[PDB]
Amino acid sequence: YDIQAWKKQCEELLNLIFQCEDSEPFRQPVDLLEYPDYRDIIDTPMDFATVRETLEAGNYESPMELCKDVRLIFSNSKAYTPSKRSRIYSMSLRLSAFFEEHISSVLSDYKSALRFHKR
Ligand SMILES: Cc1ccc(C(=O)N2CCN(C(=O)NCC(F)(F)F)CC2)o1
Repeated sequence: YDIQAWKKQCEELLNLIFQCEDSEPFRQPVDLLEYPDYRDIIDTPMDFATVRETLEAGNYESPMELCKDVRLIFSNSKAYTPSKRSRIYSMSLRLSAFFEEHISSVLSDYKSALRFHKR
């Protein structure tokens, strides 16, 4: 019933994500010299360094907000990919599975803790 615990739980999950080779393409912004069409296709860039910085700044109120930005990383990769069998998109799908597997308890515990707080 700790309604602050999500933040360190998210910090540790981001640490795991940064250790994971599959996160390489998603740790920083897209160079438009390398992908000149990227911002034609993608209105709202997002990367794991921006998510970590937002968390560390104290600019997420809940793990739901963090989860929305992480999911945007993945939806951006799905929108940008030229193919469902693109290397970087395939990395996104494995990393998304890993993230969803690990964030589910963080969201459950937060929402339970907040229901207890308001009981
Ligand atoms: C070919 C394909 C399919 C899907 C994606 C994709 O999701 N992108 C574009 C490449 N990208 C970076 O260029 N990331 C920056 C750095 F420094 F890590 F390279 C990550 C986002 O790209």
